[PDB]
Amino acid sequence: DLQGTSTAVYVGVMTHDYETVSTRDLESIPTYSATGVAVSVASNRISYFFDWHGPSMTIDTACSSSLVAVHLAVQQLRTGQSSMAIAAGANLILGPMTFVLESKLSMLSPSGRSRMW
Amino acid sequence: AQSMYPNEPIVVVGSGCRFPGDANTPSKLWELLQHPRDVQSRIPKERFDVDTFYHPDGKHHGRTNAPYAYVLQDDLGAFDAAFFNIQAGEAESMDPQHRLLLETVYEAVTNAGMRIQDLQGTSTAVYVGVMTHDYETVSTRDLESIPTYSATGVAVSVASNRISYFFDWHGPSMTIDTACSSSLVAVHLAVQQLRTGQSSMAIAAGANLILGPMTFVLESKLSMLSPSGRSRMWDAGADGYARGEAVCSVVLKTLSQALRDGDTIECVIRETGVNQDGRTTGITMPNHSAQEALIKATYAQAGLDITKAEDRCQFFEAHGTGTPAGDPQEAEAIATAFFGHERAPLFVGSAKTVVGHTEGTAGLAGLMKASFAVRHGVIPPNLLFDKISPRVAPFYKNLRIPTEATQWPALPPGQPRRASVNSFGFGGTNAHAIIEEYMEPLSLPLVLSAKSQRSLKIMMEEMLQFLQSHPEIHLHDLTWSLLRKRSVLPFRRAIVGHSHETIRRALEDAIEDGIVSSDGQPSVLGIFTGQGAQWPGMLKNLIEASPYVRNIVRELDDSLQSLPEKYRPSWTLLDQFMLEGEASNVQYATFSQPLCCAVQIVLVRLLEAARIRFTAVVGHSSGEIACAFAAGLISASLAIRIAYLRGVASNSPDSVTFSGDAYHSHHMLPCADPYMQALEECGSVPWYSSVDAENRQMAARDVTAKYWKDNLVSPVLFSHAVQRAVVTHKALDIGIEVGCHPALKSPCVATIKDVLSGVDLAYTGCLERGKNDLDSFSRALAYLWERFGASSFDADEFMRAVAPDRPCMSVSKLLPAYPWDRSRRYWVESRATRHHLRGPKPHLLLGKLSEYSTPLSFQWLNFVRPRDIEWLDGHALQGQTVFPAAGYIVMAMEAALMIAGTHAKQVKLLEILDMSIDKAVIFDDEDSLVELNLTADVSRNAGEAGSMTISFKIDSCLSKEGNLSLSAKGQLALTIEDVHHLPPPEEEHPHMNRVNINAFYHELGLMGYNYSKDFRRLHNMQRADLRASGTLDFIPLMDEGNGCPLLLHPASLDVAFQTVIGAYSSPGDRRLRCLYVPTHVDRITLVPSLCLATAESGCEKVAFNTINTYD
Amino acid sequence: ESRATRHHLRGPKPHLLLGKLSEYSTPLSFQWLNFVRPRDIEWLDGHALQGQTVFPAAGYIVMAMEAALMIAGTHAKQVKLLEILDMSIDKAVIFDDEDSLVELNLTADVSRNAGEA
Repeated sequence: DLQGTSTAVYVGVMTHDYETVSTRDLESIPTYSATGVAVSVASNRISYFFDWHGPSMTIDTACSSSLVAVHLAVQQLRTGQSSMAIAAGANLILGPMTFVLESKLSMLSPSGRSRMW
Repeated sequence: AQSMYPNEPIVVVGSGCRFPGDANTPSKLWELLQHPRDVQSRIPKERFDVDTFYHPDGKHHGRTNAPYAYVLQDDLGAFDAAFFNIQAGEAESMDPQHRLLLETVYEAVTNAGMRIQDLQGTSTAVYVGVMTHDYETVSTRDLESIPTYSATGVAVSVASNRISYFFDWHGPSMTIDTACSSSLVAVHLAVQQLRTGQSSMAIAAGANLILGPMTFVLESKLSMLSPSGRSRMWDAGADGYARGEAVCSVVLKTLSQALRDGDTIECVIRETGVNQDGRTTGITMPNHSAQEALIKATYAQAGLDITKAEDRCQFFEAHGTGTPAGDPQEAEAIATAFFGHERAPLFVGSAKTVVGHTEGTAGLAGLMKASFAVRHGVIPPNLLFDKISPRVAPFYKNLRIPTEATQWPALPPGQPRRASVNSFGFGGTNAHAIIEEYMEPLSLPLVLSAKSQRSLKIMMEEMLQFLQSHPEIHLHDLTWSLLRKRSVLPFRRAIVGHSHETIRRALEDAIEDGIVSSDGQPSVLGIFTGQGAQWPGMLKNLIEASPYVRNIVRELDDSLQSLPEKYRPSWTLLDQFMLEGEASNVQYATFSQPLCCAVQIVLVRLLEAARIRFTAVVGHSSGEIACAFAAGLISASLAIRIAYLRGVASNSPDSVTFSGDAYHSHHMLPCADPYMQALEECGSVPWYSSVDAENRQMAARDVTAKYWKDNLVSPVLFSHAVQRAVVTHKALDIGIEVGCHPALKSPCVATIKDVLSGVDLAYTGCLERGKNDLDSFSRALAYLWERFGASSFDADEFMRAVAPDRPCMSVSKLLPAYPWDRSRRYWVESRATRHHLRGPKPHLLLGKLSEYSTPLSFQWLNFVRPRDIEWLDGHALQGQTVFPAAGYIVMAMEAALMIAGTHAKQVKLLEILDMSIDKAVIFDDEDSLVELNLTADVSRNAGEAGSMTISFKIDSCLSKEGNLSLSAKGQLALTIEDVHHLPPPEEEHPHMNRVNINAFYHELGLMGYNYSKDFRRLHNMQRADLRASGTLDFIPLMDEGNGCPLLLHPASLDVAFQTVIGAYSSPGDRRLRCLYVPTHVDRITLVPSLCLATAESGCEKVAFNTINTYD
Repeated sequence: ESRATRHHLRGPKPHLLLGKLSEYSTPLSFQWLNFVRPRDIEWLDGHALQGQTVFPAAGYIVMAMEAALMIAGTHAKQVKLLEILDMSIDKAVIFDDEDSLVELNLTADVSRNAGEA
């Protein structure tokens, strides 16, 4: 039903740990690494698999990335150019690059939990 | 109008560009685009030595086939961190993409004619399109040495978040990533945001920088990059795209918003549709049907009919990456959208041919190309287009690729030039934008500012050079743009000059001086010069130059005519003394009084026209009358009339001037009676009288003729009036001596300091002693601005009142961009990371030397697969392709060579000792990758003794899931020099049975040795008495990346090893009943000079002797 | 999981005075990578020469002995005796400030693995 339609995609990812992990050693990089780890492909490949023709943004506004993608999907749907919009987000802990980067600023919680307020 | 479209059209008010080929500004970018040059160049070593990663085979492991890119000539490490209040650590942490984005956004804001303060705290939006985060993978490749602020400096989202943070903006800050289309998709999002009205302004920016080979290797793995190094759009040479560096910032606003804000429009983004390719034949493969639908929907949403030529665009900035398959799809999509429903052709020009494929900002690069083309009405050419691609010819019937700066085609009247921008990112996210040109149906001080005094001096120098280059530009427009349409910064300096020559000389004087001010304050203290301070020829320049001053002079003439016939006319000094060149002396009361009064009236009227809020303190005589006018309750005509009629002091606590044998004495005591009597029949701002002390400082009793009489009879309490005004308004910002300055500067400022103990307020005089009136007024405005920013006065209103004809055009586009300090280079070249980006050539059989390799310890890292090493398929054992045991020896000898080169030594002799092959390397398939790590520690660097002992170990791992294991080890004893060694070969054995080489290799294959092609290479051999001798091919091997020959082709050394087997086993005798592989060598000794000489001389066919000692 | 990348993500504990063992380290060849700064090593401020904080010459010996321990553990061997021979300190390490990072790379090639002997 959605195959070939104008369904939109808006993916919010802050971390690309795989792209820095799989590509840390330039050797052994697989042939399709560019499209497999490129951030934009996060949404472009979703649309490609589902044959969708709506906008495919891989948003990155840090922690808000996914909600910003939700906002963009809302705008697209209100425009009426997309009968459907996938507001998605993704964050995975595949390498310590992000962990070291954030702990350098003490952003991460040493206790290991987000003790709200 | 052009704003009547179904969706409000977005307009590019400004742009900031850092494009390759010195295109560090929109003007240079346009000049390059319409006059393209071979911008592309070999990747600079400062970025990364691509020769360390180059290899003809794009699919080669850890290599890139594209050693060229359209790289920026700017040193991206340089950055004006002080400008953005960024610490050195954070600046080093910052991704150069983010830094250049900040610089380009500020450049566009300047070009848009918008001040940081004006946009500070507003809801301006940001949408940044970046595809590559090379810095984040480069600065973070070595987790050690990572700076503290690395997370926020390299995080992609910060690309936009930091722009907004620096500019204090509150609009959405998206760092889009749709691959090549990222920036154009960001433009679309900005368009949507602006159409929602939630953001008065939106920065649609993009950034792609070549800081590391990660992206290059990734893309070359798919052959996406162009090995030729250029994006040959729709050309038969289409073999990919050439990566380009670019950081583009485009300021976007609603057309109505821009017009009401009066920003210099570049082009109108009528509509920006975004679509994505479906399940195409591959993720990278674009879909022509999807792009055609995108174009059709974009045109429909703009109220434009695709079929109709009037609505259809004349130019189409295409993705045009030179991809072998993407370009035909794009051409088909364009042709079907604009044609196929059936005659001049439609022009299609891809910006990626000139500035290269800038990836994330490729969309914005094309957008800038289309914008400049539509604005200047010139279709820029495409540098790389020699012959139409055969796959593109079928869809090229109705399309033309311009190779020259072709002029825009014919247009219907009233139809703006229309161009299209298209950008396809791998994955298929296609962004299409429709752009249209906007139809467009006394000198202010030249103010310059910077965040650093050095930057301000560079600003002055660049402005002087620009003026020398652009003397034609109107001075009023330039000054107004620098005042209202330009940001104000803590370091300030304002120049004074009537005309371009005067402004240039004043710029030179300011540059010589170096005096610059440092770091909502419009209030001023109106100080009025009294009688006796007048200078010859006051207002002559203002009257002769400013028509507004001429109208004020007409008002003064009317006031003169208003005098009763008893005294009318007090001879018109306005036409008798206020003349340039003559400037006759004026001290007589009849002329000195009205002259000074008119001077002060004109000055205060001009200041009010500049929207300067006043707190008025009266002087004496003409000063008193002019101040009474400044209160806003007395008409100017009445004040000048009173001054004309009268024509016929405690300055400070420590300075007084009591006149006499004059005014305020018995001399004028009776003379003021007729003056008061005639004044009775002859005629909102805080105002403080000095004739009376705080009692008649009122808004109703100042009009009484008695007060006017007392003006000339009472001792003026100017000090007391100043005290009252300053103490009452403790928040006073500055005081201006309105009139013939200097008359009260020292006493008035001393009074201000005394009243406000130890507090010195700004002082200014708008008409200097015997100086040009224009220069004096401009200097007063300069003081006001340098002290209190743009809030000091409103230049727009001043130009509205002064010289209404030719309203100032915002020429900030033409003004030079802010000169960034660039004194310090902010980068994170971790020495391991630097040795990764930089380093030695990727030596064959060894790969790239490890980042953590010393001159004493080395570890060459390689992932050998047989197909990459063309000759490695020959050495096959039991069918499996086995890395030759001689391969380890060749690798060790090459490691010895590289070690000697590191120490600058040259190896006269190369010995190996106690070598061992612990584990043979087995290649499952020609594409299988086996890691080889040749560690080498020089245990004894004795170049003083002419020797070098090196312990080497070739570690191997047959699979990524396996552990690293030893494959070979041993020692290398090198006899070296600071820049006959071997025994002569034994006399050939007398009797030797000829060996049938083909039969010999057949027998070996029967035993298990599947030697093939280059590894056979045994011209002849003859064996006897356990010995063998003959001729073997010393085939040369050279690494193209390293550009030098190797000591040994492992094929030749493995053939030499096969000589031992031949001596042991004759062909067809089956003595070699089991497959023997080398497992230990007591000593291999090679003379590198002779081997290199044989390899280069072409006499590869060499002789050999071997003794099968143990059998 | 490129074996170098795997040894980066995985691997031995980050031994003090040595850092993390290099991704390309064999049971026969080792290269411990570290970026020593005095404040991270609480005790390193003590050894100051001419005012400058200098990495102790005994620090290199301790690092070498710990490298020997890790090598023996890699081969599962336990060191009954630990000898150093012909050691040399070619260049002293000078720390400009307690936050200054100085890279230390302890390469170690076991020239003779004679556990049989």
